[PDB]
Order: sequence, then structure tokens, then C-alpha cells
Amino acid sequence: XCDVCCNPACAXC
Repeated sequence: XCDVCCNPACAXC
């Protein structure tokens, strides 16, 4: 993903 979560805007981290 980007940091921890896999989302287009990074959500649920």
C-alpha cells in the first residue's frame, strides 16, 4: 500500500 492500508487515498490506518 502507501504506509499500512491499501487504499487510493489511504484510509483505515
